[PDB]
Amino acid sequence: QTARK
Amino acid sequence: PLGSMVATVKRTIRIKTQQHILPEVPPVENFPVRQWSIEIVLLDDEGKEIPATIFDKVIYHLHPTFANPNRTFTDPPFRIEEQGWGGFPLDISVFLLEKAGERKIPHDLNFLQESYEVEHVIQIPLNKPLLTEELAKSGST
Repeated sequence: QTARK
Repeated sequence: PLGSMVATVKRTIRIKTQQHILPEVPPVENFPVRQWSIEIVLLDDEGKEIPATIFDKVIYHLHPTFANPNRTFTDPPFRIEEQGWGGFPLDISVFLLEKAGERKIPHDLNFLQESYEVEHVIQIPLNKPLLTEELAKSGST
C-alpha cells in the first residue's frame, strides 16, 4: 500500500 | 485577498480516489498492478456533493510512465480509470467555464486506502456571467 513510482 | 483577487469566490472541490489490485495482471517486480479511479465533485455551502459543472474540462497530468499521460474529460464527474503499480503526485488541471481560468489542483494517487477523498479550495472569478450563474448552485456569490 505504500508503493510509489 | 488583495487587488484583482478581491473579485473572486472560494469553492471546495472534493477529489475522490478508489483503487484495488488486479490479480490477473502479472505483478511488476513483485509489485501488484492496481486499477485506480479519480473523480471530482463540488461541495455546496452545506457540504453536500454536487456535480462540478463549473468546469468545462479536466485534464489529469499523469506520471510520464503512462501512455498518453495527459487525459482530458469534459463531463462531470470527470472520471479517469487507469492501471499501475506505484503511487505518484499529479497535477489535475481544471478549466473553469467561459475561459475563466485553469487551476492546477495537486493530488496524490496512492494505495494507502481502498478509497479516500481530499478537499481543495480554489478561488474563482465573478466576471463571467455564465460561470457566476453556475456558481450560485453551490453557495453564495
